Amino acid sequence: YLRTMHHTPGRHIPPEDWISGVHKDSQGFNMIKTLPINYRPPSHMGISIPLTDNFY
Amino acid sequence: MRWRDRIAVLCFPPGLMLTVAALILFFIHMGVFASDVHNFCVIHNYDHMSFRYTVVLIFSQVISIGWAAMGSLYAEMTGDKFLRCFALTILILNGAMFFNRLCLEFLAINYREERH
Repeated sequence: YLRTMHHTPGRHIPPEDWISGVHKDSQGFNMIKTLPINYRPPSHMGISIPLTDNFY
Repeated sequence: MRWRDRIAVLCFPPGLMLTVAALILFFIHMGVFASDVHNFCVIHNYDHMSFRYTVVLIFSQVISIGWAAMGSLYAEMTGDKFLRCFALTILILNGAMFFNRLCLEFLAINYREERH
């Protein structure tokens, strides 16, 4: 029940700014992306023709 | 009636061959753009477009512009006013198709596939 596998993200985003969402990449870039409601990732056909069946 | 009888018997002065050869291309292009702007807009179908031929369409439209230019000057070098008021539109006519077929591309840019 204890043997597992874990991936360290390697990005080191603090939890507090993760809640906030405006963490800065030492230049001005946004660490954290807030997905739009009812988002679905694109399909092979086009960035705007989704077909995944999974919702975020 | 002399004008048609001559060229009915035999071939044509150079300006007529090229210029009209761009009128068919203007229609062959006017058809496809219509269907593509049909499918993108009315039946809202994104499958039956171009994007399998997005290069040959644009390539031809360059030929269809260039050929109008070469044919136009020959008419203006001859100076026939009937041709002169004719071809100049066909230069600008096909100039309209190129600037429209180019905005349909930057519109269906998030609908074609991916390359980057």
